[PDB]
Amino acid sequence: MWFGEFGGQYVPETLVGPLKELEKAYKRFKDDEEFNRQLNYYLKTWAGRPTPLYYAKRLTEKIGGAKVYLKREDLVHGGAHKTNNAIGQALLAKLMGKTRLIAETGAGQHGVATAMAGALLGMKVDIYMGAEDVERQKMNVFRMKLLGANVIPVNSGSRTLKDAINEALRDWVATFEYTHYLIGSVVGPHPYPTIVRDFQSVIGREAKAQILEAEGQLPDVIVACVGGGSNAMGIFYPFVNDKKVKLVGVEAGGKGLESGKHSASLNAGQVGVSHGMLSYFLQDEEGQIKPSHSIAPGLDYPGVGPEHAYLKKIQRAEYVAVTDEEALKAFHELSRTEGIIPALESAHAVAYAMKLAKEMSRDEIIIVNLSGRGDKDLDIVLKA
Amino acid sequence: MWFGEFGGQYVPETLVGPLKELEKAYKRFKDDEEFNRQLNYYLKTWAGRPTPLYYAKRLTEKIGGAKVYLKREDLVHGGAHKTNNAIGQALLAKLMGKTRLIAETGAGQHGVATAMAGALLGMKVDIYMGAEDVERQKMNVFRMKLLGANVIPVNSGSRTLKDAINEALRDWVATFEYTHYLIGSVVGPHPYPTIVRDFQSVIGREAKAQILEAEGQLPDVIVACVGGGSNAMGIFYPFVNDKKVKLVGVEAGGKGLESGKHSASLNAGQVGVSHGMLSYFLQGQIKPSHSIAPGLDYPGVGPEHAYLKKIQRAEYVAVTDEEALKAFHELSRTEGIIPALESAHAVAYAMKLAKEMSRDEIIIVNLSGRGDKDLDIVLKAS
Ligand SMILES: Cc1ncc(COP(=O)(O)O)c(CN[C@@H](CO)C(=O)O)c1O
Ligand SMILES: Cc1ncc(COP(=O)(O)O)c(CN[C@@H](CO)C(=O)O)c1O
Ligand code: NA
Ligand code: NA
Ligand code: NA
Repeated sequence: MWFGEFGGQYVPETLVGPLKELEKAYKRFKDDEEFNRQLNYYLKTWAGRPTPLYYAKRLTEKIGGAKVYLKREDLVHGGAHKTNNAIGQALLAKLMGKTRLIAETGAGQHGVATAMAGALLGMKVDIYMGAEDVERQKMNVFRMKLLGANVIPVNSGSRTLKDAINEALRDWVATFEYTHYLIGSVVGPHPYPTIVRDFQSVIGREAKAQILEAEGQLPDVIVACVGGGSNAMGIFYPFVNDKKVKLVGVEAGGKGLESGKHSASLNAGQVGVSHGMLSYFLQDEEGQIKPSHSIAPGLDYPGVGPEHAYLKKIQRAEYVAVTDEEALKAFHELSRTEGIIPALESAHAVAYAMKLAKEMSRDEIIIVNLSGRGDKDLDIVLKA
Repeated sequence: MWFGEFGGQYVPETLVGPLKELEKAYKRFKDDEEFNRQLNYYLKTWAGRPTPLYYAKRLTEKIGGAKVYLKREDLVHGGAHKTNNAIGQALLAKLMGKTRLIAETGAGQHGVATAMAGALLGMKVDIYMGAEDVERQKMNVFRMKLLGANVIPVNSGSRTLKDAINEALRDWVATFEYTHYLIGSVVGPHPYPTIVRDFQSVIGREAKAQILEAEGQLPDVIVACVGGGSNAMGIFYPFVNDKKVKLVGVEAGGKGLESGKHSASLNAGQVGVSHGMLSYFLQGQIKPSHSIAPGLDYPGVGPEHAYLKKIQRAEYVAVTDEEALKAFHELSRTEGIIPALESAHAVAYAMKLAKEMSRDEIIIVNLSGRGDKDLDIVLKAS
C-alpha cells in the first residue's frame, strides 16, 4: 500500500470492497501461467512488442558528449506506452468476469489505448474526459469513437483530468460488479500504483537486455518524462537495484517554474491527498488541487504517483524540469536529425537528455524513454 | 527487365545512362553483406521490424469460416509499408554517392517515408506532389516539413500523382549525378519494379516464417490491396513458388466499376506504355483515378502484377468505397485496429472470401498501414 510515507487507500468505505477484490485477483493472476501467456501473446502479436532500442547517432555526434539511445515506445500499437497497461488490466478485468471498462484520459492516449484493448477483448468502454480536454483532442476522441467507445465529457469542476478521475471513481462506486476502472498511470488508491508499474516494467526489462546487446553494460543514466509517472516507472523499475544507474524523471516546466504555469508536482508541489493517494500535488493555500499547464497535453495531471515521491525522498531518482520552449526545440530537433517525430510529452525527456549528454563523456550512455509518437501533437506544434 | 511482355524501359535516351547506373549499383549492393548489414540494422532498430502477424480471433468467429491473420505493416515506423522501400533505396542512393532524394507522393505516405529516410541518412529531400493532393493532405505535408523535406507543388496537367511523377522524371534527368529518384511503388522503368519489390519482400519473408510458427503450415490465401502494387508484391513474392498458396490483389472499385470512377487498372484498364513501362492504365488519354483511399490513386499498376494476372498465378478483384469504409469501421470495432483506407479494401475482400472457406483454412491479409491519416475522410463520409 505504502512507498514509505506515500500512497495509501484514501477512499470512501464503498470502494474498500472493490479494491480488496482487485488486489485479490491481481495476486492470483500476476504469476498465473495462462494469464501471462495471454498477456505476452497480445503484447507480441497485437501490440508489436518488443519495441526497439535505437542509437540516435546523428543527434549524439552533433552534441558531442554521451551516447543517446531511444527506447521506442512510439512504435507500440496505438502510438504510446499506455497500451502495455491497457492490455494488462483489460485482460485482468476479463478474467475477473467484468464486462465494461471505464477510464479517464487527459491527452487522449490512455483513452485510445483503453478503447483498443476493450475492442480486442469484446468489452464495453466508456471514457471520462474533461470538457476542456475533449475540445482540444478532437482526433483522439474520434479514434475512441471509431473503436466503439463512448466519450463522456465531464463538466464538473475545472472540466479537466482531475475532474475526469473524480467522475470515474463515482461511476466505479455504483458499477464495480461488472465494471473495471482502468486507471492509466501509477496513481490512485492501492493497488493501482503497483499494478500499472508492473504492467509497464516490460519497457525496462527489454531496454536492459537491449543495451547489454548494444553496449555490453548497463547505461549511466535513464531519462523519462513524468506526468503521473507510468512510462518512467516502467523503464526505471528493473534498474532500481542497479546502484550505478542514475534515474532522471523530467516534469513539465511549462512557462517556467517561477511562473506558476507548469506541472512539476515533485519540484514545486506539496504533500496532499487526492484521488485515493497521499503524494505530491500542485495545491493552493485552501488545499484545492490547482490546474496544471504544459504544452504537452499528457503532462496535465496535477499530482504524481507515490512511488516517484518515494524515489525522490530516498534520493534514488532525481527529478528535473524542462520548459515548453525546450520541449518544442527537442520535438523539432529529433524530427530533423533522426527522422522520428516524438510526442510532446516524450520531447521533454529528449530535451533534458540533450542538455545532460553535452556535460557527459563520450564513453557514457543515456537511454531516453520515447513514450509516444507526435502525430497527435501536430496542431499544437503548428500553433506554437 | 520484363515480366512476360510487361515492364521494360521505354524512356528517352537521357534516362538510359542514369537507369543503367542504377541497375549496376543495385546488382553490386543487393546481396552485399555490408549493404545488408546497414539495411537490416535500420529496419530493426529504427523502423521496428519484424512486424507481428496477428490472429484476428473475433473477426474470424464472427465471419464463421477461414482463419483471418493480419500482417501488421501498420506498426512500421511512419505507419505504412512505404518505409521498407524508402530505407532500402535511400541507403542505396547514399552508397552510390548521391546527396539528394526526390520522390513523388499522392496520399503523402511515401512522401513522409522518404522525408524520414532522408532525415535519418543526412540527405536533402524534395517531394513532388500534385497541387490537388497538397491541398487535401494538410497533415502529411506538415509531417514532411517537420522532417526537413521541401514539398514542391505540381501545377501542370491535372495536378495529381501522374503529374508529380512527370515532374520528378524531368528533375531527375537534370540532377541524376547527385540525385536519386526514390520511386514509391513497383512502377516505372526497369530496374524500379524489381528494386521496390525486392525491398518489400521482407514482408512476405516474415509472414511465411510467422504463419509456419503459428499454424505449422503455409496459408491458403494471401490478400493485399493493389495501387501501384508494392505492398502486394512484398507479401506475394516469397510465396510465388508455393503452388498451393492463392494470391489475391484488391484494387479500388471506387463508386462502382460501371461508374468509371475507380482505380481498377487490372480489372478495367488497357495495356499501354506510360511512365517508362508497358502495363495496364486507365483511360484515350490517361485519366486521374477515383478512390476514397488516397493511396489507391495511381491510374496504372506495376508490370509484375500484369504478369501474374496473365499467367493466372494471382487473381485480381475490386472493392467499392462503400465496402472499404464498412471494413474500416468493422476492424476498428472488432479487433481494435484502425486500418488505412487502402488496407481496408483488402480487409473487405478477405471478409467476403473467409465466409466461403472452411474453418481450418488460413487467410493472411496485408495490413499496409494505419488509419490515423484517414480520420478526416472517414469523419466526412460517415
Ligand atoms: C505519450 C505520452 N507520454 C507520457 C505521458 C505521461 O504519463 P505517464 O507519466 O503516466 O507516463 C502521457 C500521458 N497521457 C495521459 C494523461 O493525459 C492520457 O490520458 O493519455 C502520454 O500520452
Ligand atoms: C498505406 C498505403 N497502402 C497502400 C498503398 C498503395 O500502394 P502500393 O500498391 O504500392 O502498396 C499506399 C500508396 N500511397 C502512395 C500513393 O498515393 C503515396 O504516395 O503515399 C499507401 O499509402
Ligand atoms: Na516490432
Ligand atoms: Na504532474
Ligand atoms: Na491503379
